[PDB]
Amino acid sequence: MNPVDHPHGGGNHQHIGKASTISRGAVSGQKAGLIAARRTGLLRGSQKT
Amino acid sequence: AKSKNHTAHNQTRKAHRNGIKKPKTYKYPSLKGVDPKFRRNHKHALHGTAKALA
Amino acid sequence: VNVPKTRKTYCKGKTCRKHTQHKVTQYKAGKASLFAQGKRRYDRKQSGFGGQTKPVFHKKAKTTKKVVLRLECVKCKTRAQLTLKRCKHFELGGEKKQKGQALQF
RNA sequence: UUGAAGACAUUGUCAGGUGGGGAGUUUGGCUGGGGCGGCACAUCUGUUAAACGAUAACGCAGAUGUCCUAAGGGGGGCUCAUGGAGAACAGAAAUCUCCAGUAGAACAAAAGGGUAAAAGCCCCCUUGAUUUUGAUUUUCAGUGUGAAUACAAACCAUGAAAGUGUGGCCUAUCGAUCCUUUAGUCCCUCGGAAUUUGAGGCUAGAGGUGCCAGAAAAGUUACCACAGGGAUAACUGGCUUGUGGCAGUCAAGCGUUCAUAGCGACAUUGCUUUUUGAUUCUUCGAUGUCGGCUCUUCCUAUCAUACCGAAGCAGAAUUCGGUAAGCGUUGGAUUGUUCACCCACUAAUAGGGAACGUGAGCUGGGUUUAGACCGUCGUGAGACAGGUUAGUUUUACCCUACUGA
RNA sequence: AAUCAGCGGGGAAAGAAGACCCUGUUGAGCUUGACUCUAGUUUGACAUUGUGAAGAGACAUUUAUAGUU
RNA sequence: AAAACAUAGCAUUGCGAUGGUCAGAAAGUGAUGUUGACGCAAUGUGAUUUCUGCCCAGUGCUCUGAAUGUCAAAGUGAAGAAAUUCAACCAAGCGCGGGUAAACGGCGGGAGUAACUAUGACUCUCUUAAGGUAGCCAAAUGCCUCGUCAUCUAAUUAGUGA
RNA sequence: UUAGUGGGCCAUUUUUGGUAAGCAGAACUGGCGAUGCGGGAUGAACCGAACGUAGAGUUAAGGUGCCGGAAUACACGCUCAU
RNA sequence: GCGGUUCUGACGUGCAAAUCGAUCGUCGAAUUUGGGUAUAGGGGCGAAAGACUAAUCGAACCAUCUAGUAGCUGGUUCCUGCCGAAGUUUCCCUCAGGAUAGCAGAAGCUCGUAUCAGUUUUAUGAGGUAAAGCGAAUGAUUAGAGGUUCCGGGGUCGAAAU
RNA sequence: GGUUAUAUGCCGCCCGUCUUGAAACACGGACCAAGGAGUCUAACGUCUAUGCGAGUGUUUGGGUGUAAAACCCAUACGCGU
Ligand SMILES: C[C@@H]1C[C@@H]([C@H](O)CC2CC(=O)NC(=O)C2)C(=O)[C@@H](C)C1
Ligand SMILES: [K+]
Ligand SMILES: [K+]
Ligand SMILES: [K+]
Ligand SMILES: [K+]
Ligand SMILES: [K+]
Ligand SMILES: [K+]
Ligand SMILES: [K+]
Ligand SMILES: [K+]
Ligand SMILES: [K+]
Ligand SMILES: [K+]
Ligand SMILES: [K+]
Ligand SMILES: [K+]
Ligand SMILES: [K+]
Ligand SMILES: [K+]
Ligand SMILES: [K+]
Ligand SMILES: [K+]
Ligand SMILES: [K+]
Ligand SMILES: [K+]
Ligand SMILES: [K+]
Ligand SMILES: [K+]
Ligand SMILES: [K+]
Ligand SMILES: [K+]
Ligand SMILES: [K+]
Ligand SMILES: [K+]
Ligand SMILES: [K+]
Ligand SMILES: [K+]
Ligand SMILES: [K+]
Ligand SMILES: [K+]
Ligand SMILES: [K+]
Ligand SMILES: [K+]
Ligand SMILES: [K+]
Ligand SMILES: [K+]
Ligand SMILES: [K+]
Ligand SMILES: [K+]
Ligand SMILES: [Mg+2]
Ligand SMILES: [Mg+2]
Ligand SMILES: [Mg+2]
Ligand SMILES: [Mg+2]
Ligand SMILES: [Mg+2]
Ligand SMILES: [Mg+2]
Ligand SMILES: [Mg+2]
Ligand SMILES: [Mg+2]
Ligand SMILES: [Mg+2]
Ligand SMILES: [Mg+2]
Ligand SMILES: [Mg+2]
Ligand SMILES: [Mg+2]
Ligand SMILES: [Mg+2]
Ligand SMILES: [Mg+2]
Ligand SMILES: [Mg+2]
Ligand SMILES: [Mg+2]
Ligand SMILES: [Mg+2]
Ligand SMILES: [Mg+2]
Ligand SMILES: [Mg+2]
Ligand SMILES: [Mg+2]
Ligand SMILES: [Mg+2]
Ligand SMILES: [Mg+2]
Ligand SMILES: [Mg+2]
Ligand SMILES: [Mg+2]
Ligand SMILES: [Mg+2]
Ligand SMILES: [Mg+2]
Ligand SMILES: [Mg+2]
Ligand SMILES: [Mg+2]
Ligand SMILES: [Mg+2]
Ligand SMILES: [Mg+2]
Ligand SMILES: [Mg+2]
Ligand SMILES: [Mg+2]
Ligand SMILES: [Mg+2]
Ligand SMILES: [Mg+2]
Ligand SMILES: [Mg+2]
Ligand SMILES: [Mg+2]
Ligand SMILES: [Mg+2]
Ligand SMILES: [Mg+2]
Ligand SMILES: [Mg+2]
Ligand SMILES: [Mg+2]
Ligand SMILES: [Mg+2]
Ligand SMILES: [Mg+2]
Ligand SMILES: [Mg+2]
Ligand SMILES: [Mg+2]
Ligand SMILES: [Mg+2]
Ligand SMILES: [Mg+2]
Ligand SMILES: [Mg+2]
Ligand SMILES: [Mg+2]
Ligand SMILES: [Mg+2]
Ligand SMILES: [Mg+2]
Ligand SMILES: [Mg+2]
Ligand SMILES: [Mg+2]
Ligand SMILES: [Mg+2]
Ligand SMILES: [Mg+2]
Ligand SMILES: [Mg+2]
Ligand SMILES: [Mg+2]
Ligand SMILES: [Mg+2]
Ligand SMILES: [Mg+2]
Ligand SMILES: [Mg+2]
Ligand SMILES: [Mg+2]
Ligand SMILES: [Mg+2]
Ligand SMILES: [Mg+2]
Ligand SMILES: [Mg+2]
Ligand SMILES: [Mg+2]
Ligand SMILES: [Mg+2]
Ligand SMILES: [Mg+2]
Ligand SMILES: [Mg+2]
Ligand SMILES: [Mg+2]
Ligand SMILES: [Mg+2]
Ligand SMILES: [Mg+2]
Ligand SMILES: [Mg+2]
Ligand SMILES: [Mg+2]
Ligand SMILES: [Mg+2]
Ligand SMILES: [Mg+2]
Ligand SMILES: [Mg+2]
Ligand SMILES: [Zn+2]
Repeated sequence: MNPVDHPHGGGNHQHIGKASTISRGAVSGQKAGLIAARRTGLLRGSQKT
Repeated sequence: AKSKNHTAHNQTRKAHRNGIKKPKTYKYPSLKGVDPKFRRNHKHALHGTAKALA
Repeated sequence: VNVPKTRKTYCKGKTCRKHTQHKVTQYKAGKASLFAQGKRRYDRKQSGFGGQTKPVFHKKAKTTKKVVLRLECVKCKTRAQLTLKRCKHFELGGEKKQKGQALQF
């Protein structure tokens, strides 16, 4: 998309350009990407407690 | 864009239209900048000359 | 620059009107009162909506301040102020210059 | 009515944080276009500067945002740079001595000026680097600021004294209004009347604006808008001709020998406007912007063809030169190309001009709007005279010109 | 003289107060670690708000004091 | 009209309803929700096959992590005639410390060294977190550049292979 | 007391940058701008000369073969260029 | 049927403010479509082009605030008479603009041949440019000559040698 | 002799505009009529005329009227002293 439509929009290449992890205290219009993420990247292991 | 910076062209012609007036002289110029000690006395001297032509 | 902690200079005090010995200190501004009329007006102007209502200086140029001396007369206690020129280092009753000594390594 | 929950939470008001999600706004100037750079933006020295004064350019060579209780003030004594000749270790250079020494030294810091019983060096005493306000010079509007000059009224320092001293030998070294704060008078005011706090005034300073007469301020736009500008860039044209291109003169050499058949170093005179710069005069209420295709005509600095001269011309081939532009000067591979390069034919594959001829003649490959990808750059929006792909080519029936009627 | 069919050299032909470029103390779309705010959200306090306990800590190295959080 | 978007597939993030994401000036108000993790919401990459390296210093996100740094209003204490002044206490946040790259992103330089020379497996160094692995290439990414070699052609700034 | 102006430009001489420029920048004066008229064919600025309306005379600068008003005047030389 | 690739064909004051012809994509579903219905402007809707939202879109249309502001462009209406400029100074977020001084007009006023003057003369100052100078200071610079090293160095004797 | 049309000699670019410089290959203008742009107000500066003068100003209001006129007027207030 273009900048007007989404935080990720725009640029002469498609790219996010700032961290995609967003605070829990962000406001509507900012919460796109990974909200309040404890970590990110490929989970090497089992998810069970 | 760039322009002219300075010239005195035409300025003497302007100055000579209403002439270059010499500054005008009086009998009795101002005692202004004259030494105060002298001035203070000179008052006292002029006082006495009045009280004498009377 | 180094200036002595005392100085014999003219005293304007009505019981002096003559050169007397003075103690020399540096002037320091003084704590801004909250009830100075300008401060009270600023507080009223800043209240409510509208954000910053007065200029806020940013374009600092000088790297020095002028030094001001508070000379207190030792007889009568009258004070006087003397402004020095700008300088980067200022000391009051520093150790005096020795002439003709070996600058150590 | 029945579960849960319970003075917690919820709700209200205020307080701190977070908050380009959103709002508002800003994002200097000068400038051989603008930008980058620089500061020619407040200043000082020498020169430019044309022997009064003034005087420009992004002119030349430099400097300023400090530094100093002495490097300020006064007095005294003394004399410097350098050189020579002498003295254990000691030598080119250590320290001592004599002679010469017009400053060839020093004087905080640029440069210029100034200075010798000093303005330099060393020593003694000090705080005129003070108080009160006026006048004056520079810059100038004869405003301000800065800086400086000479007095007055005090009080001081020094010196036997005359004197000298209101910071630094002189020429630069710096700052309004509002606000705060300090010193001074301990004075004026708080308006119904008092006292005491507090606040407010008057006079003199400091806190600072370097874009230095002094806004409180980040970008992007190729999605772009408006007012304008030929006051100003990107074509042509014009002036110029460094650069490019072409041609002379001289003749040291080369050429077996022999300067000049053919060449030609060191120099030096030109021409040209098919290079590119320089400039910014014309056009920004628009002169359609690369190349090719088509077609005409012109120049000659002649590649070929005609007729000739010269030769290091035996012949053949070739080379240099003259009159000559009458007549020709091509087919292709790659590239948008201009240019280049190769294959090939040929008598020969010369060079150029005509608004870098020619888009209401074409074409539209390039470039150069909006879509998209990559790389580098940028936190990002986005940028790229980097690569890549896709991207509407409008009108003649008028006048002239021309072709025919 | 008056002209007809053609034609695209010229009329710097016509079409639009140049989109390029600069200037303007003229904007707007977009961005951000620009200046100044802001919905929301979060944290505290007071109010809503009444009624009871029990411990464990702080205040004029251990260990005693009386009140108040 | 495309190489752009979508797409299935892959991966990450949040959330157990007193909830996540989102709406509303407010509300006894709404969407997801006739829903409940094989779900809803938010992102990235883009069929299959094969693989998916190293860097947590920065920015971000996140943490039953330390505490006595910073620290509002109210409250508390002291001084004072009082306005007030000063102090102590002091929430979250910041700061300090940990985690996290299928988060934003990043992945340099020099010297020596093998029995022709050359090269450097090897060694030493500098560097802000680390120093480009597997692959692939003058590629729609290479300035130099019409790179060099081969092939394709009489001739190739094109094409293909290296 | 008040208007307009606060883009200038050219020539001779002095003069800086630049290979130079119908280039950029200063000095003194005169001009053009704001200005016609005679001359330089033509031309903002050169030469002469500055302008009410007319008449006559005389001239400036420049000219007098013909275009074109005015000597195909006078005088001493020089020059022949496919 | 739905679409709209190429001809960069026609047309390009049109049949038409998007058409016509040929050629072409798709043609049983993420298909085409009527009607009803929902979403409304910093809003919607978007398989994403800043697309679409009634020929209007990088923020629709209508009215009003509004004769919005403009240091910028254009225009600014009768005659004669007399006088007649400036593009320079200083300051300004100043450089396409102002203020300021100058130049200009008007009104006069006080007097009436002064005080004067873009001029010469006499007298008397100041000046460091043109020229000149360098067997004068500073700096630059060509050539020999003579002299001297209690020392520089090449040649060669020379215990070594002022 | 005037006027007018024509002829002849010589001369004569298109106005308006911005501009150092316009006939310009700078802009506006096909033609004609009619309309079409320094105004009014509050408060002011200089100058001039007029009235009165250490004062001056009747007009808020009142009185009166042949009725928005004209005529008459106390106390204030303004400016000045
Ligand atoms: C920087 C600080 C403040 C500054 C000054 O008060 C800023 C003011 C100036 C003014 O007139 N009006 C304003 O609103 C801001 C000043 O004098 C300095 C010494 C000290
Ligand atoms: K983006
Ligand atoms: K300018
Ligand atoms: K200028
Ligand atoms: K509660
Ligand atoms: K808040
Ligand atoms: K925000
Ligand atoms: K430039
Ligand atoms: K002054
Ligand atoms: K300024
Ligand atoms: K902006
Ligand atoms: K040349
Ligand atoms: K040009
Ligand atoms: K143009
Ligand atoms: K041929
Ligand atoms: K296409
Ligand atoms: K917009
Ligand atoms: K991802
Ligand atoms: K990291
Ligand atoms: K991190
Ligand atoms: K004026
Ligand atoms: K003016
Ligand atoms: K004239
Ligand atoms: K003439
Ligand atoms: K004459
Ligand atoms: K003729
Ligand atoms: K919005
Ligand atoms: K409509
Ligand atoms: K709107
Ligand atoms: K302007
Ligand atoms: K001389
Ligand atoms: K000399
Ligand atoms: K007649
Ligand atoms: K105009
Ligand atoms: K034009
Ligand atoms: Mg955004
Ligand atoms: Mg893109
Ligand atoms: Mg963000
Ligand atoms: Mg000017
Ligand atoms: Mg200047
Ligand atoms: Mg209040
Ligand atoms: Mg508030
Ligand atoms: Mg914003
Ligand atoms: Mg500028
Ligand atoms: Mg100045
Ligand atoms: Mg002079
Ligand atoms: Mg001294
Ligand atoms: Mg003055
Ligand atoms: Mg100064
Ligand atoms: Mg009271
Ligand atoms: Mg200034
Ligand atoms: Mg021009
Ligand atoms: Mg035109
Ligand atoms: Mg045109
Ligand atoms: Mg044309
Ligand atoms: Mg020839
Ligand atoms: Mg040419
Ligand atoms: Mg051309
Ligand atoms: Mg065309
Ligand atoms: Mg062409
Ligand atoms: Mg043409
Ligand atoms: Mg193309
Ligand atoms: Mg494009
Ligand atoms: Mg016909
Ligand atoms: Mg034509
Ligand atoms: Mg035709
Ligand atoms: Mg325009
Ligand atoms: Mg643009
Ligand atoms: Mg401006
Ligand atoms: Mg704006
Ligand atoms: Mg299409
Ligand atoms: Mg895709
Ligand atoms: Mg896959
Ligand atoms: Mg508190
Ligand atoms: Mg805490
Ligand atoms: Mg990046
Ligand atoms: Mg590798
Ligand atoms: Mg490669
Ligand atoms: Mg390639
Ligand atoms: Mg290849
Ligand atoms: Mg081929
Ligand atoms: Mg190739
Ligand atoms: Mg004016
Ligand atoms: Mg000006
Ligand atoms: Mg002007
Ligand atoms: Mg010029
Ligand atoms: Mg003019
Ligand atoms: Mg002529
Ligand atoms: Mg005749
Ligand atoms: Mg069709
Ligand atoms: Mg077509
Ligand atoms: Mg047609
Ligand atoms: Mg786009
Ligand atoms: Mg109007
Ligand atoms: Mg309007
Ligand atoms: Mg006159
Ligand atoms: Mg200013
Ligand atoms: Mg103009
Ligand atoms: Mg001289
Ligand atoms: Mg001189
Ligand atoms: Mg000379
Ligand atoms: Mg007759
Ligand atoms: Mg004529
Ligand atoms: Mg012009
Ligand atoms: Mg004209
Ligand atoms: Mg022309
Ligand atoms: Mg115009
Ligand atoms: Mg027209
Ligand atoms: Mg019209
Ligand atoms: Mg009319
Ligand atoms: Zn005293």
